Amino acid sequence: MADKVLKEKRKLFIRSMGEGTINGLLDELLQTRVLNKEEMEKVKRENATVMDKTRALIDSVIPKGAQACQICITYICEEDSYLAGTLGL
Amino acid sequence: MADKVLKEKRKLFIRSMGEGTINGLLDELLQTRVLNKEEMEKVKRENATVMDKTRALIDSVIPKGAQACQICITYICEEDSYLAGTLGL
Amino acid sequence: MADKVLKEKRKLFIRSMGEGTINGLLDELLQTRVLNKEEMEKVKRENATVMDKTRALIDSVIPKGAQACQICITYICEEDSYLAGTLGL
Amino acid sequence: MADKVLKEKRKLFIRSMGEGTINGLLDELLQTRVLNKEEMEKVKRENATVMDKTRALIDSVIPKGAQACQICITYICEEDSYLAGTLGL
Amino acid sequence: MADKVLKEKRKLFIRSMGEGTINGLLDELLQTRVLNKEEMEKVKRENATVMDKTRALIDSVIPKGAQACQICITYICEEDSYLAGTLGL
Amino acid sequence: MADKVLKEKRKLFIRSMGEGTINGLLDELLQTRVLNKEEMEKVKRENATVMDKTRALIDSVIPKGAQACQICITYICEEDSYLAGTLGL
Amino acid sequence: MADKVLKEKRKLFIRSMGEGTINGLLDELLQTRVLNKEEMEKVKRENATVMDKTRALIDSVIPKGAQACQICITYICEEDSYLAGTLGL
Amino acid sequence: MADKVLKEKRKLFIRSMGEGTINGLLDELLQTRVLNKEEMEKVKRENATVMDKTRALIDSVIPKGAQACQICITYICEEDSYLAGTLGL
Repeated sequence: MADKVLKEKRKLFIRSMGEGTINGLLDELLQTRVLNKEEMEKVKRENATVMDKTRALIDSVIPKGAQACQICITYICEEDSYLAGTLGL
Repeated sequence: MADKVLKEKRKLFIRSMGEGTINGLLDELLQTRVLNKEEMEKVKRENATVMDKTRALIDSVIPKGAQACQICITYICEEDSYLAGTLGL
Repeated sequence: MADKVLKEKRKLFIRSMGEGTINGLLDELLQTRVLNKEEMEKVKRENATVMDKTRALIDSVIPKGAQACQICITYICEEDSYLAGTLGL
Repeated sequence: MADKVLKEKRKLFIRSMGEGTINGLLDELLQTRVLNKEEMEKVKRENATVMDKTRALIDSVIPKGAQACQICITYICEEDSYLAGTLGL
Repeated sequence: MADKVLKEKRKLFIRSMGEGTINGLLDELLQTRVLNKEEMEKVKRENATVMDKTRALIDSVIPKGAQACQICITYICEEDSYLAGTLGL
Repeated sequence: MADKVLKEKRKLFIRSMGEGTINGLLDELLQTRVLNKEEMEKVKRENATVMDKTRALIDSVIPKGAQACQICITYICEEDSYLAGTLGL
Repeated sequence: MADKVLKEKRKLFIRSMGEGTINGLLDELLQTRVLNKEEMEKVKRENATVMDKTRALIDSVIPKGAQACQICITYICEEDSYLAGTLGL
Repeated sequence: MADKVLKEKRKLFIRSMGEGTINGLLDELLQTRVLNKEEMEKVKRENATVMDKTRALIDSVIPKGAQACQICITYICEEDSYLAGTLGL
């Protein structure tokens, strides 16, 4: 499932992802109702660097299960194909 | 019945619960008068990690009976449907 | 009285109120001497999201009595009429 | 005298006192030499919630006599007029 | 001596000093080796408001003796002459 | 072995370690399954200063054995070569 | 001799010691093997105020002879020269 | 060595260095692998004033040793000769 894949690639995700991808993924997750306004604002406002934002986003998304990680994987593949190829997914 | 269901899923609740869901559930339980101000303050301020907060909340809610557990389950299902699905609710 | 009204609508205030309203209400409460400088600074500086700020402000204002909550209600009605209508004030 | 008044209002004090007022009252009591450094440190660091801090402060101040209670009452009246009014002082 | 003066003006110091003066005084105390790196980091990172920072700094400086308080008084006089005149030193 | 080396360099580690290095080392230890989520969250959330974080991390890593200290030493050497040379690794 | 000096300066040590100095002295004593891990954890976690920590540390160090007290005196003189001068060391 | 020099001139560095020098020195330190991407971004993004940036940079560079401070000193001498002459190095 997608949760194991996302757990296996955590360091690469932290070291590779940028701010525009963070914003787009947050918008997609809010649209799909995986996250609510409070969680999104906690991710955005409580962290200053993009590494901390990625860390918080991954730690928020993984416990939700495989159906929540599949949305992230599909969005990244469809919108960040170069980053998706670098990440091996 | 709701209390037995909440007892059977304690470990999953501890391992899967997030901070935003904790805050929303605390607000809802305060609104329904299941918990008072002092209990919510003890939950929030005496614990540093989200696992400790979830542990304290479950240990404070289960003894209250089945009607408080039903309120908790209903709120989680209506507001955190992905977590509710991964928990088996 | 106003304290019961403000206690009955706590969740709506938490989910509905924005940062500009927080700043204006804090200025009004400081001018009316309901709060002092230390309380305002703890509301502003110890919280990162606006939900936490609203939570702290309500928890600080409710115990002061009905005369302190009436000031908040009047300010919201005269300055945020759309939000006041949504909240039912 | 002030000690009897503070004794008959213990529950209201516990349920209504805030953190900023506690900090200011501790500063005033330290300045007036009613309490020493160790007592204030035990009040601050051995309690996590504001209710516990208020409980400890009242239990430490009442045995000292009427003058120590009068200092607290005067400070609260001069600096927290809304709380003083809702407390019946 | 300087320690008695700093003990007699604790409330005024807490209520009057700002963040820039705190930063300058911390730099001066680190340069004079009155405080070490750990104490300065503990003052800065464990307090959110400037009142808490001033409280921690005064409580850390007073026990060191009169020679440590003289450095603080001299720095404040030479760098914050308006605040020094307000404080009466 | 690596555990003895980590025991006899504890003070240097506490006095020299930085926050970014701790974040990277925590990510590496989570990836290698030396630590789980609860221990990492206790290290990150229960300590406010970098010295306390380093102290907690070292006290959590040493009892695990030589094979975890080896992972820590290897990561530090490959990622913080200047700090590794200063420490004597 | 060091043990007698530390025994006749106990009140000054209790009233003048700070938390950063306590942490540094604990690290030094653990490095020199004067104390083991259990004693350090018992000093740190069973006391809430710095006065209690100082009392526990002094009562743990004095019965171990003159070398253990000399180590503490040397560390304090080398790292806390202002406090050492205040204490007459 | 250079680390002692940077410890001695910390206040002058904080009060004398501008933003262009910060940017150039950060680029040089990233090129020489004294700092990594996370530390550089943490210095840049979590501080608003140039004094805070200089403070963070010095506190991050000093613990790395003398070979990391010599790089900074050499870069400042080669690129900011007027500032280097003012700093006396």
